[PDB]
Amino acid sequence: SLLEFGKMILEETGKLAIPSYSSYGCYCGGCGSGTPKDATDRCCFVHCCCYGNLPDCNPKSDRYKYKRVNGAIVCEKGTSCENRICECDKAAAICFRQNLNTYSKKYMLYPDFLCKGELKC
Amino acid sequence: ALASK
Repeated sequence: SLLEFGKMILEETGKLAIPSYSSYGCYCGGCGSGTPKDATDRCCFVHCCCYGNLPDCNPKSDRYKYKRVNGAIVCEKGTSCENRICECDKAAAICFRQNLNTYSKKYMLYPDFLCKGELKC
Repeated sequence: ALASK
């Protein structure tokens, strides 16, 4: 659920999910269409695509448990949806941590019309 | 905010 994901992001990047990653680029938050603007935005594109492989699950509201084993993120045993949702979130957090260097405030609150809608997952 | 999208 958004609760776990937002906490995972804070621990990793030090930034708060909202408003740092809630409305960034074309795919972070109201991800929908367009060409990802940068690395961080690609992180969200792939994340959105990751949730897309789980049609009968509910990523926003289903809670899963996870632990830290010396900085490492470990998804604990839960239901299939919970295990797979955690794996998707875990990737995004690492992806975000990997592209902090190129995170640009220039992309916060990015306008809709500027998204050239075409990347198939 | 914190707890969401």
